[PDB]
Amino acid sequence: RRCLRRWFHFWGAPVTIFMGNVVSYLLFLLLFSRVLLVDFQPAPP
Amino acid sequence: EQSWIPKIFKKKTCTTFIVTLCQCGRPRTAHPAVATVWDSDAHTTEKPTDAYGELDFHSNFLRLSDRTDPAAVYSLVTRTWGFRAPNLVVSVLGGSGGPVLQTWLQDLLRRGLVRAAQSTGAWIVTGGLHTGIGRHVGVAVRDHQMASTKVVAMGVAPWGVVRNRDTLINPKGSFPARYRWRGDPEDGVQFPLDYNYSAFFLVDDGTHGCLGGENRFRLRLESYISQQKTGVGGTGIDIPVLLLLIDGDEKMLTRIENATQAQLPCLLVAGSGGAADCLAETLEDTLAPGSGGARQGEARDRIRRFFPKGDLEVLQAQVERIMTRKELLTVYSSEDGSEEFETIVLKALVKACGYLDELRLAVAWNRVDIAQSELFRGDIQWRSFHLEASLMDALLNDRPEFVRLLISHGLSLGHFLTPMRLAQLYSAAPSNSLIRNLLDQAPPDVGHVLRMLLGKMAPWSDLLLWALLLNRAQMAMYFWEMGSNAVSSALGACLLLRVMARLEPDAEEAARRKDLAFKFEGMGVDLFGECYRSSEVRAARLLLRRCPLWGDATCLQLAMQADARAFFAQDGVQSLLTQKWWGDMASTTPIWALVLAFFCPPLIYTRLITFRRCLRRWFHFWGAPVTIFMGNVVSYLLFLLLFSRVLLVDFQPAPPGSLELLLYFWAFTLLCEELRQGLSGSLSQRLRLYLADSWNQCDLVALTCFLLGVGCRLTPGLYHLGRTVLCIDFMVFTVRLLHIFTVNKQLGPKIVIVSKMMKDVFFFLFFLGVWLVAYGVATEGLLRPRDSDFPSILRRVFYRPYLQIFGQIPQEDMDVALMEHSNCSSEPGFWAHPPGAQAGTCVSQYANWLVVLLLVIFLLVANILLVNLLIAMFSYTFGKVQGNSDLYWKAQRYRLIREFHSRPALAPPFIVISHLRLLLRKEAERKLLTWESVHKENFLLARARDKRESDSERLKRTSQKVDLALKQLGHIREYEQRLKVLER
Amino acid sequence: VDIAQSELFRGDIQWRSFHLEASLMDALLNDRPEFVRLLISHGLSLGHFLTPMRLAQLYSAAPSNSLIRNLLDQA
Amino acid sequence: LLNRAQMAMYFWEMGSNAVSSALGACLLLRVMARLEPDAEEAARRKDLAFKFEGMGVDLFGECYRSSEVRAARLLLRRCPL
Amino acid sequence: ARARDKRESDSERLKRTSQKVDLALKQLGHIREYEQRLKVLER
Repeated sequence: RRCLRRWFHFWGAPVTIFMGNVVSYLLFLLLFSRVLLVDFQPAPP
Repeated sequence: EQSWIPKIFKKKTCTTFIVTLCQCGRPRTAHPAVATVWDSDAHTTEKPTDAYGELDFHSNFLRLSDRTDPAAVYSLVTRTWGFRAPNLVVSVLGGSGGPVLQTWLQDLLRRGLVRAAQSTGAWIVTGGLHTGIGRHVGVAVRDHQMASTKVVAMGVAPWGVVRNRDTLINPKGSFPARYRWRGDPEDGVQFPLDYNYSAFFLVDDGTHGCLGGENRFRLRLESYISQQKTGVGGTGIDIPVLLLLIDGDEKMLTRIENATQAQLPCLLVAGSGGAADCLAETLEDTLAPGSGGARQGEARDRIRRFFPKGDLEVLQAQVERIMTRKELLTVYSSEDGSEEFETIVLKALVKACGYLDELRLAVAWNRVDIAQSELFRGDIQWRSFHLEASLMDALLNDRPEFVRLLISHGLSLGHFLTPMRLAQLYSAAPSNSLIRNLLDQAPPDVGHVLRMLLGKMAPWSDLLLWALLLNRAQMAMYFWEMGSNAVSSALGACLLLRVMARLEPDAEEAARRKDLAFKFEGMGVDLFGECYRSSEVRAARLLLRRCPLWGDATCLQLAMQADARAFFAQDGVQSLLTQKWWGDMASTTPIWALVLAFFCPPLIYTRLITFRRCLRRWFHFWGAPVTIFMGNVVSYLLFLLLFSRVLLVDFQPAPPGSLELLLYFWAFTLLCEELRQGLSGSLSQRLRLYLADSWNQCDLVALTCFLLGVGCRLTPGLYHLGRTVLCIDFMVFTVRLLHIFTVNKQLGPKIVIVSKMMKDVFFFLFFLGVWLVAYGVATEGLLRPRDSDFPSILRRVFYRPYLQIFGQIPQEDMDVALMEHSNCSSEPGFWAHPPGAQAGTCVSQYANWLVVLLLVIFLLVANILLVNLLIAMFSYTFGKVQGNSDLYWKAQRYRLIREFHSRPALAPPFIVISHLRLLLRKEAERKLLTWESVHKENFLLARARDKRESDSERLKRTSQKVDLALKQLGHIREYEQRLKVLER
Repeated sequence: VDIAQSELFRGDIQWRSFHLEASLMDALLNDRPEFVRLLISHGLSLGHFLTPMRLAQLYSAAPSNSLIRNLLDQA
Repeated sequence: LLNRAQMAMYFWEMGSNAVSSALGACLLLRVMARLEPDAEEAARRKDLAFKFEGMGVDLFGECYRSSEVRAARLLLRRCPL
Repeated sequence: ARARDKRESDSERLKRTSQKVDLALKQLGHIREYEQRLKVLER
């Protein structure tokens, strides 16, 4: 399918993989910060 | 590439056979089962060829039948095989009995023939075999090529004589080919192909070996090639084809007779041997007396040629037929080995033709020296049409050396250039070219093309325009030197080349146009510099004058639109711009003097400012761009002061007072002035250009927030939001003071450099942002404050670490040793109470030595390492971009000065009056051109003299002179030795 | 090289295929870049010249304790 | 392999693959330079490698400016030799 | 192009001029010997 080929072309490009990883890493740091500052407690995780 | 070759070219097989051994040469047993006197047409059948391909010893080869149309062959060589069209074809005949030739003969081939063929880009068509004259030509080509530090030679050989025919046979095609020319057996039945030749034509006649089967095809090919025209279609002359004969035999006299019947010049080498000197002596007889001359030919045939066929009258009859067309025959005068081949060829060609002209032949080849000698011949008189026809050939074929020489020999360009002549020149656009496509979209109709490119903005001017469009760099160079307008033409050429460079589909071509544009821009700089230093006043009149030929626009307009930064960077242009900046007042007027006159209008009539007469002086002062700039600067500062007073004091929730209404009216006139600039600077296209500029974007933002803020303050519930927008709005308005002061020479370059520094700032922010997140979160996580409110967390993570860079370190908020210990929190651990309000109610004491350590590391990395790194990057960037930024501002200076010239003289607070007024609504020139032209010739002469006196040119001239000494010395040695032997 | 150039340029003298082949090895083994260029330009077929026996001799020219020689010995 | 700089120069000019050969020659010379016991010889191999790398730069630059598309196909193509 | 640039370089032209001058000197020396011998023989 031409639509499927275009879909894989966009998400298979190195730049979009780089952008996807950068966005994911920033979200990971935000989750890490939220857990450390607030969600961390002596209670079980 | 190989698909159509078997389709059009037909190989020939024996088919029916007549005899064991057939008369066709094939074995009688080795024949098809279907198989008086053997006939090539009757006894053979035609099948698609199976030997086409490229040889590797790369050289091309092909198998073709004798009865083949030469037109298909010529198209294959010129287009498919990539060989260039020949400017000359030398058909080197020759029997050359014995593997070794006379020393002068081999000298003539290597020094006279091959050198001439390489110089004129000619073709050499001999038998493509390692025997006879073919080997001697091949070694001559190889010997010259090695010593030259490539000649194109074609070989026409009969199939059935080539050694190792089988390895070449491949019906699909053999693009790589393996051949063996070092075969151990040595027999005269078959010969190998010569490795020096570039292309081969294995003519097939269904024979397993014979000589002379390719003569019919070879003669047809030479005759057809002589019918083609040299270069750019039919404009050029017919391709000259001549036959060179060395020695020979009885069969070769038949070849000469056939060539003359085909109207082909023949060049006979005197003293070569039999079948060549026989015709040379016959030509030497010329108008021999009738008595005692008839028997001379018969005796000469027996004397020169071999005894067989001498008694037979066919030889004498054939020679008699040869002399019937003796106008085509010339004899190579030995002249003790003249080796001056090209001149003898020219004499042979012009004599044979009896239209073709000697000058056209020189233009057809790339030999300027031949044309120089022909033109310098005082005895020969040249007609006007002789120069006119030759000049077109140089112009169409892009020969800059010839057109310069032809013009210098008293050629009237005015009568030469005609609309029919001009149409042919523009028809020379090569295939898919930018000019060709524009002409197709657009009689040449060139005027329509120029208007679309430039946008509405003398034979020499037309030729310069033609050369620029076709990207003939050297031709455009020559035409500019002979033009009347030069400074405007140089800038106009730059605009045309640069705008067409943006439209170039090929990146390689666009580089050439940009390269040529840089040359034209430089010469406009050098020429104006020479003109300026002689007379500043006359040079100024040159720039502001309107050149009617280009667009009736000044040179400054052309330079500004062509982005000629180098043209604006010279002192002459900058000094003129400063003079236009000050208007009628002198450029040396002190700034403080201008300020005093501005505040005191009566002072302008006194003598402190140097320039109805009183009314004219009044309008001169207030109409000058500098006073308009000063009036706008003073008005803008007053606007900011009024804006500040309204914001800080006069702003109230009550309906607007008198001062606020004045501010609204003041801002309204500012919007009108900004709108007026955008309108006059294609409504849709103008709006796109206006929004593109970054400075216009901030201006649009500034007025947008003002409209939003004013609306909010009038709404009863949005008073607080109204002030907040205006407070930010004042920031945008104050920033615009930088844009206003871009014109000033002291602050202009510096403001432009600041923009180039933004890349370094963004890197510092990214590095600082990463470090702030890492340190801020870790410190907050270790402290674990009990407030933990989201705004409070953000402040302690980003705001507090940020302020520590600038010396605000709250030790009492992060150090346990400073705060007091308390049991505030019920959660297990040890806690201390910070004294700060936003530091949190309590913080953990568990590992505060790490919190202190992190602060030490943070201060080192941020306050020292990061800040000092940015200083290093700022210093490096400032040094790099200093030169380019200065050039950019200098180019931009003219646009800013011109903009202030069109602005109303009234201040923005009073500009509503001017806006309302805007609504409801020679012999000296020729002398200036002559003065410009005189400086151009002096500038060009100095450039030529410097090149001639350059060390490289003296070395070149000494080398050539030494060559002439060597030729003279060698002649002396030969002459002295011969004379000494003769006198002994 | 000039002597070889004059000898090769002599049109009267005819050179056999093995005459060029034997000479070309001598230039190759003795590291004479000027000669091999000249010999190749005079219609020498490199395809027939290079043989595994011919190739073996070329690699045998590694000078005494050389890096290639030690690697060949280990191989 | 025998570090004949001028001979390796001539053979590269007559070869079919040139851009790949120039880079391949650089890899071979540099890797064998690391294995050289003599420091003087290792310098000569590194010197010859720099010459081959430059010509690969000059040759590709000439190829690129004529046709970017064809030059691109040259780099990503696999050289079997 | 590389070969042509080297050939047209100033150093190469100087080298070629030097060799050509040498060939002139050899030719000139032969002329002097030949002219003197012929003049003596013809006298």
